[PDB]
Amino acid sequence: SASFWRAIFAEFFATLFYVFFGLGASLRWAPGPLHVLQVALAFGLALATLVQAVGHISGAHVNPAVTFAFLVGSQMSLLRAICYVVAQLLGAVAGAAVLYSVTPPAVRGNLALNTLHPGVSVGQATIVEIFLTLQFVLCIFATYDERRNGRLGSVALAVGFSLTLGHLFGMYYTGAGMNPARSFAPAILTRNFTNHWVYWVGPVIGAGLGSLLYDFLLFP
Amino acid sequence: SASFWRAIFAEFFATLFYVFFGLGASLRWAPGPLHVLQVALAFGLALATLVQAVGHISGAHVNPAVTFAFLVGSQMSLLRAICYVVAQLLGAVAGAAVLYSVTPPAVRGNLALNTLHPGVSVGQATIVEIFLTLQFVLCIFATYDERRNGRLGSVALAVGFSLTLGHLFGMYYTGAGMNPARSFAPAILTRNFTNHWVYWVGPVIGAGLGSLLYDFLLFP
Amino acid sequence: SASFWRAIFAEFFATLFYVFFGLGASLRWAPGPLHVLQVALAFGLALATLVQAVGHISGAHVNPAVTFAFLVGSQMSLLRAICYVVAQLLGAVAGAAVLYSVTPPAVRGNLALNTLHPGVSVGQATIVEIFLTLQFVLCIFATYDERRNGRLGSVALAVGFSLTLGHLFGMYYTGAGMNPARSFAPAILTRNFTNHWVYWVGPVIGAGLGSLLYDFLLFP
Amino acid sequence: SASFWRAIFAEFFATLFYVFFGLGASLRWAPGPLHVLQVALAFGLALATLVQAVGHISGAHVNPAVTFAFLVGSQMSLLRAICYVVAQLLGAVAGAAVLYSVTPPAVRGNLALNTLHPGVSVGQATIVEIFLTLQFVLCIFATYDERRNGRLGSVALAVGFSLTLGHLFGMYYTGAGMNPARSFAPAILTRNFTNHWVYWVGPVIGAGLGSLLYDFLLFP
Amino acid sequence: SASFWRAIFAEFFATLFYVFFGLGASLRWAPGPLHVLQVALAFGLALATLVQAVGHISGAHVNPAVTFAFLVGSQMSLLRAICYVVAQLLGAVAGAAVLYSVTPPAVRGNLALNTLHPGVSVGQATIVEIFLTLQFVLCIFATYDERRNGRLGSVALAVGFSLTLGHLFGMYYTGAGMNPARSFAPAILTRNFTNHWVYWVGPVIGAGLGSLLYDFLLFP
Amino acid sequence: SASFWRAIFAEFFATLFYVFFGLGASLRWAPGPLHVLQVALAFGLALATLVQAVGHISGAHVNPAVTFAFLVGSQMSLLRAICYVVAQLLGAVAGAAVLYSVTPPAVRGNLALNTLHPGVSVGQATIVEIFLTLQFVLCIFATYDERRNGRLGSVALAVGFSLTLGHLFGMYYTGAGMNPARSFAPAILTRNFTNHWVYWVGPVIGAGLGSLLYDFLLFP
Amino acid sequence: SASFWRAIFAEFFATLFYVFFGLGASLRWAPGPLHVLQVALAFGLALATLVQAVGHISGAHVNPAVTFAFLVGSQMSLLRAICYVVAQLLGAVAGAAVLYSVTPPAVRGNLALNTLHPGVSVGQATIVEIFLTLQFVLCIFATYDERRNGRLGSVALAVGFSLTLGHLFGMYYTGAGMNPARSFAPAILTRNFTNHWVYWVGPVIGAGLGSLLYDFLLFP
Amino acid sequence: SASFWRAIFAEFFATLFYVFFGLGASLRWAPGPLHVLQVALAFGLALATLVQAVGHISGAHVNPAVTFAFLVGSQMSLLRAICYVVAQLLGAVAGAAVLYSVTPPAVRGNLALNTLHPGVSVGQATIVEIFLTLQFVLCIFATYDERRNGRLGSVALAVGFSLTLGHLFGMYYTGAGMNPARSFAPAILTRNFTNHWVYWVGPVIGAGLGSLLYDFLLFP
Ligand SMILES: CCCCCCCCCCCCC/C=C\[C@@H](O)[C@H](COP(=O)([O-])OCC[N+](C)(C)C)NC(=O)CCCCCCCCCCCCCCC
Ligand SMILES: CCCCCCCCCCCCC/C=C\[C@@H](O)[C@H](COP(=O)([O-])OCC[N+](C)(C)C)NC(=O)CCCCCCCCCCCCCCC
Ligand SMILES: CCCCCCCCCCCCC/C=C\[C@@H](O)[C@H](COP(=O)([O-])OCC[N+](C)(C)C)NC(=O)CCCCCCCCCCCCCCC
Ligand SMILES: CCCCCCCCCCCCC/C=C\[C@@H](O)[C@H](COP(=O)([O-])OCC[N+](C)(C)C)NC(=O)CCCCCCCCCCCCCCC
Ligand SMILES: CCCCCCCCCCCCC/C=C\[C@@H](O)[C@H](COP(=O)([O-])OCC[N+](C)(C)C)NC(=O)CCCCCCCCCCCCCCC
Ligand SMILES: CCCCCCCCCCCCC/C=C\[C@@H](O)[C@H](COP(=O)([O-])OCC[N+](C)(C)C)NC(=O)CCCCCCCCCCCCCCC
Repeated sequence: SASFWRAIFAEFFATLFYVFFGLGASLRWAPGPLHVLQVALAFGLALATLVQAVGHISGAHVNPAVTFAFLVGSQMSLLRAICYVVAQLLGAVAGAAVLYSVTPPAVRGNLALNTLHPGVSVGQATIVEIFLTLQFVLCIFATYDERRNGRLGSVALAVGFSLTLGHLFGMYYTGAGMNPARSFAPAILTRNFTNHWVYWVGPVIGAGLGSLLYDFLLFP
Repeated sequence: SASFWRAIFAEFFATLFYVFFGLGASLRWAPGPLHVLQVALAFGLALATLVQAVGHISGAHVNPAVTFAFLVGSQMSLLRAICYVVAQLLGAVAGAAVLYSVTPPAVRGNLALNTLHPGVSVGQATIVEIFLTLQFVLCIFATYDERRNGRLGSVALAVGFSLTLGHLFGMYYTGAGMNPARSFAPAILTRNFTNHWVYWVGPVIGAGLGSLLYDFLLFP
Repeated sequence: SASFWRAIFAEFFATLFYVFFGLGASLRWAPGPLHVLQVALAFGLALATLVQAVGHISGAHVNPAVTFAFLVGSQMSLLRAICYVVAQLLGAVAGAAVLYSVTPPAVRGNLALNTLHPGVSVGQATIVEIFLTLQFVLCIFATYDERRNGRLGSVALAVGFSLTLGHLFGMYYTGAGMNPARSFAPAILTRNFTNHWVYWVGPVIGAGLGSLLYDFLLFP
Repeated sequence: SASFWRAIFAEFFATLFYVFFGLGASLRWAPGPLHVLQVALAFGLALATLVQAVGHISGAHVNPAVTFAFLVGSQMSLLRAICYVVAQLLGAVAGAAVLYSVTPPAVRGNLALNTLHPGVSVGQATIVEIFLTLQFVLCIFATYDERRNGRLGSVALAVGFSLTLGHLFGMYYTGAGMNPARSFAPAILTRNFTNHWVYWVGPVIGAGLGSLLYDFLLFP
Repeated sequence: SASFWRAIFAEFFATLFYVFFGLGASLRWAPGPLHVLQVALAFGLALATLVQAVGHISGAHVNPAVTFAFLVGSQMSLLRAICYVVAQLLGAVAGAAVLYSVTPPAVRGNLALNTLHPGVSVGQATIVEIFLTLQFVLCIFATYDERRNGRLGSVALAVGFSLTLGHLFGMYYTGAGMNPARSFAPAILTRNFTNHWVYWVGPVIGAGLGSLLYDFLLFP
Repeated sequence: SASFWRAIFAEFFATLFYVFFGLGASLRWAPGPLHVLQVALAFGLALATLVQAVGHISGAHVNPAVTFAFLVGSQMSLLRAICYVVAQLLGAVAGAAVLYSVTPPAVRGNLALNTLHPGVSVGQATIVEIFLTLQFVLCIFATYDERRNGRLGSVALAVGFSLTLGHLFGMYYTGAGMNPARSFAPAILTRNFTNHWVYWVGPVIGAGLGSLLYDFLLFP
Repeated sequence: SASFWRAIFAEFFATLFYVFFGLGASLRWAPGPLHVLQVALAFGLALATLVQAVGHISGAHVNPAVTFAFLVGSQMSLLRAICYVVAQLLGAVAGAAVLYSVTPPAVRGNLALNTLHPGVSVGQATIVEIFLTLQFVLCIFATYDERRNGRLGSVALAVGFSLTLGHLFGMYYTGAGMNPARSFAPAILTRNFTNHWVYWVGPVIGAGLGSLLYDFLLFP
Repeated sequence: SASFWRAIFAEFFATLFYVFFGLGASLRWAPGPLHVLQVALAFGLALATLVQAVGHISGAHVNPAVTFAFLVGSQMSLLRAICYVVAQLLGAVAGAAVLYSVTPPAVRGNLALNTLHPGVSVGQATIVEIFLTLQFVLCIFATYDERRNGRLGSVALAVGFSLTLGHLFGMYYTGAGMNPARSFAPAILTRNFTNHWVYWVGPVIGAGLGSLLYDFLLFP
């Protein structure tokens, strides 16, 4: 099972770097010009380079929702799916842990914790997180799919830009927590789980809907 | 006709998400730093991920002008063209409806309504909207074309960047309403159709000119 | 000679739109947040969509320097090279003319005229314009080249990003006038040719050096 | 050995332009809106166009760490590795020298010198520089690798975006000196080597770890 | 009645300049950095210089609410109060008329029309306008009062800063229309009276409450 | 005791408006350009107009620390001091209550709650709050003092600018909570008293030190 | 005539410093956040400190228009008026000359030359400059007037804030050239007198109207 | 000599707070929007509140140059002048020491050290520092002077605004180090005395020239 564990470490390392570079760029070094575009591209380019790296071996899910979507899409065994989520959660905490150690406390903040924007209820926040992950999973499933007569497009860049779009929209509502592991890492390290179920229920449903809309309403 | 209706739902869903993520990022959460670059990339990355998703099944037109261009380009029957526009219009309203329900009223604004900039007449606004959609259709037609000895380039990223360019230029004039469905959704939900014909006449002509310049003056 | 004139109109139209969307985004609608990144991507995405459109028929030079480089690179007859430059110059003026007609006079400014930054001498400005066009031509020649065992990369996106890089650097010095036609259009329409030779000598030399460094010091 | 020296000049020229356009965009023409996103894309698009140019002949390492990684990865002889580093260091100094000559002294500053952010110790700065170069080398090694059944993606754009990500994160800590040559050029020309070993130890270790994690823990 | 009419022209001219310089600075020449602080000081310094000019002859009310407050405070006859309001309304329209003639149409906008912010109901907007004018009248009444043993403070600067405070707070809600004449001028010249009663009911009540809280609960 | 209770209502109303206009301007309507200067002037101009209004009757303390300082300075009986603090606390809650009712929930946030900046310990935060209130009380005591041969200066403007200075410095550390009532109002209405003792211990000590440094080390 | 020449040197020195600190702050060190508020306060605080310095001896006119207004107001002999204008013009050139020598050429620009904004005709620019100087002279005449029963207000701060208001409004139109000497200094040192008569005709008329409106329609 | 030492402690404490609040606001918490206006008002309002506090007892010099000017102006004995400078220097170090202890190391930076801007030579920097302190001393001497028939103006606000003007202009050149004590405090605590003589020679000469221009060329 050498090819199995190498993918688990790939999911561990890539999620570590995804959270490290993702949360790190999200750290408010400045209350100055709008960080939304910078952070959105950071998460996107982070996912783009990691899919380009470990995408051929683990799929570069780096997201319990994404792993949940392939589990729903019947493209991964239950066991491997639990293995990825643990590796993603364990890696996300590690990435935010190293980030906590290298970042000065004045700019660590709440470690880029996904908090609900004022005026955004948990019901509205859940729907936003559903649609954020729905399009994201839809893009992943349509991009990772090998069934098409055409042959064009970069996989890592298309999926990363879908994540960038999710942050260009969702950062104002929920901080764009389209990744339960990315949401779990600052919560576990700051002892703040306020409305944290939104960042699990939302993306998981959005992953399931994106896994279902594609498999039976877009490409049977 | 299973392959027919699946494309209609694809045009419905993708236009829904195109307007949801497009108008949502356009919502002025802040009168702060310039949102033009953020919104332009949002619309572009929104169209990029949707072409990457439903582009193989419906073409990912998500634009009555774009559907009008292929109708002019004789690459789609009249019936299917009317089906797409209804699906696009119905989907755009739905996307802006969900956006209205998840966005707090303080940041909904006019729901990112395409309004004419002061000092920009309806004649100047129409021309801007023509050239915005002309290059956009030109890019789509040159990108969706299968007739070339070369084999390179990502389809979804080229078309999305053409839409981004249109917003990098047209947002100052007309809000860059290169999509009558994207323009119809906030107008129907805010009861504001001021100069709304500009966002239909403009893109439709620009679509026809782009469909004609390509088919008979660029690639006969 | 049907295939000949269709490329001339392609060079005319694309340069028209290159200047229209390029200069238009460069128009200072606001002295607010830094426009450099917005304008740099605008010119780049403008060139990217135009190469994606008319690149298969005229090469999408839209630049007398670029046409000069292929003339130096012996990949185009003298006659066709003069035809392109006239079409580029004539198209650039037309693009800036339409832009002048659709843009309100309060935001037309000097029509995005390439002016030398204070403290930047004409000798320093020439060198900057040389290096701006040198890398730009180097990217074009390496990208348009068909001689390589590998097969990857998007042509239109690589060349457009090279132009974006040139504006990310050169806009502070000379406004990044890496295109004599783009520099000629506002000069002819504003009656301001101050230091205008810099935007011809600079890019032409940079085009020749880029055409020479590639053909005899990079890929013989 | 004609194919050998042509790669050395390629590493010399490309590093010259990498530092010229990289440091030049990093020059604080304005203490205004956040330059991080602009500079990050500048370095990335600079590396993207140079890989697109001289990548087929020298690999477009333009980085002693990257050359060190391939030396560790056993994909380059020791001799050629020393040749590249000298060409990179010599080219970086030349690029910053020309930049010094064309940039007015008021905006040269410290020539974009990689300085440690306050509150960031040399130990934290080293780790940040390790992870910056680790993912960067990981992306390069996974992208330059010819061993995969799939066939998609643009090489120059994936590696440049990895460098952009490194600056989107590392510019706040160390200025994102993921290139000892890019760090050596302003240090040698400003007589300021404060904490300069961090920008050599950091990237070199990060290059070795990225060269090792890929070759024996990701793709044996 | 020479001393009477000279005060009427003073109220006419000063309100003309108050609206001219007030609305003019409020004109969105740029969607860039936050204009709230600039506009708030503009209205304040406008009122400060006008009180310094015509304050000794008409009181420099330049506000139907302020004139209403002194009418409530029994410090002005009914007739003179109607004379001021007509002079203020007539002057405000004239000031916005000259501003319309000297400002290019691209930056006139809606002529700085006091519009209700999204999510701010007419009931909330009325209360904000009450408190804006309440403190403003309180400051005016306490400053114009001659009954105190102390002798210090600049009258024109204290009242202008109270108006500045009202815009520092109220511009986000209602545009800080603490002056029915300032609100009437763009409404009458743009044919837009949407929620215009809020900018009359609000300030008038706030003027009456400020005239009552001072005369019988602060200084009997 | 008519002159007694009228001062209590003055302390109630002015603190209500101080918190209403103070917290309201502090409400993050935009994560855009730096709000520090806007908020600092808002609190200052708020205190300036209120001292200009109710300063002759209650002293316009609107701050339990300021009332504590005069209690320490032996210029106010214990009873009246407790009366003011209750009126200030009761008024502050009322001001933030009305602000909560008129402000949309999307821009209410945490109601401008004084939170400690990351990296600022409670010991450092206390000292900052001491020095913020120390200079503030020093300015108040030196300004309210009637013992000097000179006769110049505006009282309300000098004290308000001292509060502005405190926010120009202290907003980055503790949000500049130089007023326990201003700090108590959002805490009691948001159920968040995290580190709230810092905003009481800090200002009270700073008030006592400022009351002591002036009375026995500056003006005996 | 010792008291005469000391006022001439006062007008020479103060205008020198008015232009030095005024134009210097207007020098675009950064195309970043809006400089209008910074420059407006700079000119205002510059005039405020100079009136506080040399106002008791020369009146601190530092403006040919202001000197023209007192010449119209019959408060100064013709001879002394010509003496001031020469001293102001000579001093303004000297102030901009020293500024030229101490400011690096990269940030000197056009030496803060009053240029007409695009879309602002010379007729509209003249009217703006009239109203800018009209209120400014009105404030000066009402502030320098000794005929009033009241006794309050700071002279230097009221006049400086009137100049600040003029720049808060006029900088977008004409750069707020309310001072022909301030407009003459960069024009004579840059050899650029384009539309320079606007900055003489405008302020002089505005000075005459302000000198007439005050003397015969405001305070006979 | 009780009245003597109380002024020394006043100069010690006020300079401590002047540097504490002055340098603290100058600390770059954010590389965002332009801090020049914020810092300029901070130093000004800091000096304004301190003159309002300890101005009646020590003069609130808080500046070795200002103390040097009164020593030149023959308004203070040599001994008292040395006493003030030691108290100012000792107090400045203490203020920056407390600031160092309360500010997190990530935002301490170089403790707001007055460094020369690139392209500004030590000769140009000296002249700028001369004119910065010259007008500042001129304002102080004209404001502290008791010889005038008029009676108006606030002393503390006029002098603080003169310091604000000096920072509105001088911060771009030298950081506006118009106070050798303010310049000495971060230099002694950061071990960085690069070009530190400029911040002593400059202000001292500017103080002497301002002390001489006033006493013998403005008010004999
Ligand atoms: C909060 C709690 C967190 C707890 C975190 C604990 C993480 C522990 C992770 C343990 C993973 C252990 C994996 C070990 C072996 C597996 O690979 C598994 C064993 O197989 P088997 O049953 O012995 O044989 C069947 C395979 N084959 C090919 C021989 C037929 N699969 C493989 O063979 C693949 C081997 C891949 C080896 C990669 C080794 C990397 C070592 C890096 C060391 C770095 C040290 C750094 C110190 C500072
Ligand atoms: C400031 C001064 C500016 C002056 C600008 C003047 C621009 C004038 C441009 C004139 C170009 C004229 C091109 C005419 C024909 C050429 O294509 C040339 C002729 O060839 P030949 O010698 O007759 O035959 C040998 C070819 N073949 C295939 C038949 C063997 N080549 C071709 O055949 C290719 C034909 C492509 C035709 C494209 C027609 C587009 C028409 C669009 C009209 C739009 C009107 C809009 C009004 C508002
Ligand atoms: C939309 C409709 C808008 C209509 C706007 C119409 C505005 C018309 C304003 C008319 C105001 C007329 C005021 C006329 C005289 C009053 O001063 C009134 C008369 O008094 P009485 O009954 O004759 O005598 C009892 C006074 N006394 C001292 C003699 C005992 N009071 C005075 O005496 C005060 C006189 C102040 C005169 C100021 C004259 C300024 C003239 C400026 C002309 C500018 C022309 C510009 C052309 C381009
Ligand atoms: C969370 C719990 C919050 C509880 C908040 C409760 C706040 C209740 C405040 C009650 C204050 C009551 C003050 C009443 C009278 C005092 O002025 C006190 C009595 O004196 P005495 O012992 O009867 O006579 C000795 C005085 N003299 C001159 C006659 C010799 N002092 C005075 O005389 C001064 C009178 C000042 C009266 C101001 C009346 C304002 C009324 C405004 C009503 C607004 C209603 C709005 C409804 C929507
Ligand atoms: C582009 C061409 C620019 C040309 C610029 C030329 C500027 C030349 C300015 C010359 C002003 C000359 C002023 C000379 C004297 C006047 O004060 C005039 C003479 O009066 P009178 O007729 O001799 O006597 C009747 C007066 N009293 C009291 C004695 C009864 N009035 C006075 O008395 C007031 C005297 C005030 C003297 C101030 C002297 C400052 C000297 C500063 C020197 C600095 C040198 C720096 C070198 C680097
Ligand atoms: C890096 C090296 C830094 C060294 C810093 C050392 C700073 C030391 C400062 C010492 C100042 C000593 C001042 C002592 C007394 C003077 O006031 C001097 C003596 O006069 P004389 O010769 O005894 O009598 C002639 C006066 N009279 C009226 C009685 C006729 N003048 C006075 O009388 C004015 C007295 C004012 C006293 C203010 C006492 C404040 C004490 C605050 C203590 C705070 C402790 C905090 C601990 C944490």
